[PDB]
Amino acid sequence: AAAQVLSSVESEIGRTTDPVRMYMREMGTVELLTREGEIDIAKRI
Amino acid sequence: ETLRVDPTNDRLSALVEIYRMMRPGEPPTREAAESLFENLFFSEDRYDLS
Repeated sequence: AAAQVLSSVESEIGRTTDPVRMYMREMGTVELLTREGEIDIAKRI
Repeated sequence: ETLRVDPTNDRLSALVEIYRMMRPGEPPTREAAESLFENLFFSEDRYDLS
C-alpha cells in the first residue's frame, strides 16, 4: 500500500524535476523482501 | 489573522508543511520532518550565530 500515498504526493508535489527524487520515490515503493522472502523468490527462479 | 489563514492544526502537520516546502516532492515522514526542522536552527553543527 504505497501507491496510495504516492497518489497524494504526485497530486501535491512541489513541481519536482530532480530525477533523484523521482527514482528514490519509486525504489521506495517496493519493500525490503529479504531473508525468508529472498529464499522463496530464489525457489520461484 | 495569520492563525486564521493557517491551514495547519497541529505540530505534525506544521512539520510536514515545513518538509514539503524545504524538500518538495519528497513524501515526508515523522522522523524525517522532525530531524529536518531540528537540524535547521537547533543543531550546533549546521547553525552558528557566533
